[PDB]
Amino acid sequence: AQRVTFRRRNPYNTRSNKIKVVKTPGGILRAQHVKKLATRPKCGDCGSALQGISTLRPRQYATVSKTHKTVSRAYGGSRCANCVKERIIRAFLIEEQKIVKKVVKEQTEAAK
Amino acid sequence: GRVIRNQRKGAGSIFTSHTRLRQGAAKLRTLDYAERHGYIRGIVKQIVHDSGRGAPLAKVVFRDPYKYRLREEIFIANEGVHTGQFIYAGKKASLNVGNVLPLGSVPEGTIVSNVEEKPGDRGALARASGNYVIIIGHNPDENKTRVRLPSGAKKVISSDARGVIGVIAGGGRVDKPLLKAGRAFHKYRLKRNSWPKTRGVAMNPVDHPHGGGNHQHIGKASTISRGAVSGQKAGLIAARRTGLLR
Amino acid sequence: AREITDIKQFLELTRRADVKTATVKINKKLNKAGKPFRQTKFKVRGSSSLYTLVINDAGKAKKLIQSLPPTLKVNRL
Amino acid sequence: AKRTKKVGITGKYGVRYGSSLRRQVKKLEIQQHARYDCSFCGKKTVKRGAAGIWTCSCCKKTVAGGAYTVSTAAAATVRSTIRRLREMVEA
Amino acid sequence: RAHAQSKREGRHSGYGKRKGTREARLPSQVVWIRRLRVLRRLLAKYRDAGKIDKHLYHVLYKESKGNAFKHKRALVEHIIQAKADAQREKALNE
Amino acid sequence: AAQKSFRIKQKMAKAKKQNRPLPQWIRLRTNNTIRYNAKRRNWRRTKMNI
RNA sequence: UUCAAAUGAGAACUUUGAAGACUGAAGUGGGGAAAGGUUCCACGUCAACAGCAGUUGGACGUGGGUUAGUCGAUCCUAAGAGAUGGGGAAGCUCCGUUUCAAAGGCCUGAUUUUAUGCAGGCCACCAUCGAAAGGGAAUCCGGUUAAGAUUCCGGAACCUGGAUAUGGAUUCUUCACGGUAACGUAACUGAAUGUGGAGACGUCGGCGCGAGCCCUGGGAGGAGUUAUCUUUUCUUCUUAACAGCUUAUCACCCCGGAAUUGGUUUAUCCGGAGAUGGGGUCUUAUGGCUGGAAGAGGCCAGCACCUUUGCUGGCUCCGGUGCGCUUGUGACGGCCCGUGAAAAUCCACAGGAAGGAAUAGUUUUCAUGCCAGGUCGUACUGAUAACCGCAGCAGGUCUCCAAGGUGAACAGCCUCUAGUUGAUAGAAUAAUGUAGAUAAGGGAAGUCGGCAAAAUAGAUCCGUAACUUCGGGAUAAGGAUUGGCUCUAAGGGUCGGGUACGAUCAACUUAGAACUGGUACGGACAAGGGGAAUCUGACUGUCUAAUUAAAACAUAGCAUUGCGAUGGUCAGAAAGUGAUGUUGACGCAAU
RNA sequence: AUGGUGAACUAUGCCUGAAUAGGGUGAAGCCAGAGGAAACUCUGGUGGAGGCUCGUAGCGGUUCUGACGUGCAAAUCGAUC
Repeated sequence: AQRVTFRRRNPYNTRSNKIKVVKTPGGILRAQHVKKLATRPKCGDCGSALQGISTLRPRQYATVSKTHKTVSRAYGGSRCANCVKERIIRAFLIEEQKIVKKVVKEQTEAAK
Repeated sequence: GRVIRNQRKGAGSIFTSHTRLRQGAAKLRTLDYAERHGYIRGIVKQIVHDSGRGAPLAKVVFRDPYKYRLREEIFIANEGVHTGQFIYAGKKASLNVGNVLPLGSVPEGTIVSNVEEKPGDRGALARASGNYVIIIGHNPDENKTRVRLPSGAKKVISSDARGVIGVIAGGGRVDKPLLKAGRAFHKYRLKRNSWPKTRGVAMNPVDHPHGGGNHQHIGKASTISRGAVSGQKAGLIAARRTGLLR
Repeated sequence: AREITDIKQFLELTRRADVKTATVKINKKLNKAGKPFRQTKFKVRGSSSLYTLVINDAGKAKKLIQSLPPTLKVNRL
Repeated sequence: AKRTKKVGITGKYGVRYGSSLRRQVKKLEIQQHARYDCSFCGKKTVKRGAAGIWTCSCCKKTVAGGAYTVSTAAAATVRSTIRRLREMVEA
Repeated sequence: RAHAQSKREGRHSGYGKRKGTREARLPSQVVWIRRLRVLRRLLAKYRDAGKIDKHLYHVLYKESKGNAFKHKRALVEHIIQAKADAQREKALNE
Repeated sequence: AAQKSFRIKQKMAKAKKQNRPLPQWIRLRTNNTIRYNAKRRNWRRTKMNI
């Protein structure tokens, strides 16, 4: 049957102003302001949240070791590893067929 | 008297456009060397919804010729484009939906949209959804082209004016009854303050030329001279005929 | 606000030269279900942190207290 | 259990708006909420997100199209007319 | 505590003691959810236990999403009767 | 207004220090015309308008 | 409201106790925003003020009181405002905001005459202002005052800017290894440049999981009742930021390869584009144990005693439950001619500029250690007397927390925690009033007119017409039951079976039957009157604030009209000028 | 007539925030059964749409032509809506 207030001068229920209700050691309920949740980083290609990265707020990554912010593939903390699997396939087989095109332009000289 | 409601839109205070959610100005690419001597390829990254407009937009990402980077631009999306499509742009490009060519490079009877009035204005004509112009003929000397504007007017433009192949997406839009005053409210909040419209009949002799009288009626002809003057003009303006068609 | 597990690692921080003071807390608890025992904690104060070692077997806890360095000024209980 | 007889999807509008208008909307809103085959992935995932934009949830292709339906009427005869003029010059 | 201990035996429950509608009191959705989560989850233990095979499971699973099933006991008399339909027809063909 | 600007708070403090009556020894002075403090302000009577 | 006591010269009104009540947690409580400005607090005093009184006071005289690296501002941008360059204007000044502009300072190489010349390359975003509710670096518990605290005290953390030292790691394969893979880890080089993520976003609906609250059983204490009954009724058993370790939906990898198609959600979506199945990776909101941290806080008992007061022991434990309530969150679904901010800021990746191992050379994104963290705000009310209404005015004014019962319910009524008991009083009970009730018989005969009052009312079962745009009309109209007690029935769970049954735990739901009574039972509260037509506007919606809420305005729908930009409609005094227009006929403008 | 001051009230658009018990009706979409040659129709579920509906807080201001009308109030109070 206890009731509790804001601990700050913002009376209003806005997005930053959230409250959690905490039982202190001194027996009383008291409100606790909570910070907005962290979003997982996204693949810049497929958009699916790319696993292995720690989910923090933006400036809380400046405080963290580099193993949290990365994986050990090429394009580690950036693309989702199935978007890296493709662009290796696509880089090899496009510049594969692209060699076959440049011999035909030598043959089309001597064939005509 | 008073200053009437259509005279009151010029000073543009609460009548300006509601611009917040708009992705940008949809234009074609600046006319450069690579496009007028050859073609340059982008790909369409995502085709997306623009607020206040009726037709979707596409974002195609080109490669800057003279500096290392990407540049992405806003095209009004023709119907049939899809993300992952190569979009070719230039004089030597090919005739396929979404490729922007000069108009001199396409045969007569070709359906293009977002065509330019003059070369390098980055698009004018037929930008609304479902519209297109047809190319009905050429004039290879003193170069021009004969095209049919979506209204049915026949205009003659330069042959260096680009245009993008196909019909603009968002066709069929006005087929659907709007059904309630709410859905017309959500339409014009993203456009401008035009709505709702009080009939000038229903207001006072100050508010309008149609106002006053112990009955609701106009009292003089509702067709006004083109040579009318500021604020006299309300009603059907300089009409050649009037009344239901037969 | 940290905890140490190995006894040896605790013997290091006591010499780490940032540690001016320590303390020994005695807590009487019980284990398993039935019977009690005497539990002690050693709290060494760093500059930026407070380390503690928990000794639940009193056969070890006495050999440790004598082993504390003489410079470290200990507040017992 | 078919429930309603005539009105179908427009039963949400109740008795209001008049029978024609409610029947003329029932024409389109069965098109815009319908589920279409996907010309790329080979499944039918395609649904409308907004006027003009049609999104596959399988192959993640987005496809521009008609407002209330995938392929507009006057469009399918543009990509044939464009297919014909292309071959005209290359044949 | 005595007023609530009287209800636990059913007292003060009658029609003159009811004010809100039979849904407001106990919504009919929550009852269906309970019915089905109980049915839907009893099939999953039989399939795992080998006393029903995934061909008959997949049949009963979709009957339960319609009804033909009054409660947990009717389904268990149903399986036993349905399962016994697999024995006879096989045995008769043998 | 419970969270303030310094130029306002500096003007509250000037009005707090004019808020007292005459000191008595002023009346005793030769040729004194002054009787009482005629500019006394009160938070129940006149609001100072910032 | 009342009694008594205390103060005083004086008490319906001040203070304490004793009663009696009330607001009832959508408060008459506990806090803030705008606004006020000292109203806060202490002592004195009672001329005036408090529309009676006054020893009391938001009054009067004198004083004291607001403590920050973490809370705000400060910073960023929004919608807009506004210099500069230019351009008008007799001029006050106007346009415009990157514009017809020679609009600027960086990264280090070249220097070991000395510091920065000369060097290549760059990057073209080119003022500023604009939010105490948006974005955002970081603080918690306990104690403390007459009045201040996330600021003071004690303890436990954290962030940022800067300096360098130690340990580890790496290096002879100069710039690490492991796992098939998802990826792992204490570390584990990286310039110009480029790209990607975060910041960063609508709403509704049910479903899941959490936190506080609610309910509640065993046990350890304290209080209230006891004429009788009651293993009884009430109350205390509490656990912060932070740190380390393990944990889960969704996502993913490997193996294998599916018809007898299987999996599967409350909600039918998924699979040869590789499903079920077997085994793994991952995020860590959240929960779990350990450190904080019992030494704190609380509740009990025992001793001393003008003081100051301490001292002294003990216990501070183990559990259950849910369509419960409040808020957070996750995965799904619905809706749109509506798809629901920007930026600073921070990070990763691509690239390879350079710089450096062998007699020894780095790395401050691993550990530990070291130094500094400024300026203004901080009191109190936030309203039936601190704001605005000439005032101590029944008006007006944005917001958070929210206990038990009854019940569908955040309705009404009643209570627990906290808060008041303030509004001039006393005696009498005329008329007429104002507010609230009741009436024999009749049942609008009253009146411009059923105005006003009454009747109806909740739920369960039975039953429902013309007409209709087939959606409705429909709670149509109308009928029957309802308390109490004692029973019967149906609905769930956890659990062991060699490769049919038993047991235990725990719910508010429905239906049925006997008995029962002054026929009473939605017992107070709460709670539609219904039907046959006519004129009129389709509907929802809006308007004369303070005599009109309408049949008027609006609307969808219908139709007409101008307009292809060198343009349509409009603005400006002018203009190197502006709105539609971040526009293009499925558009804009005028009806 | 000239030169100045006002959107703290109110009017309307924008930007960025916040606010809203409990019930009734039960649309698409979906599941099982029944009929039949078919197109499909009929029953039982499931779901939870609407400028739907009853009704609190909220916003209004219909009737009493109530109270008040040198008022509490230069627009308020009660019941009704």
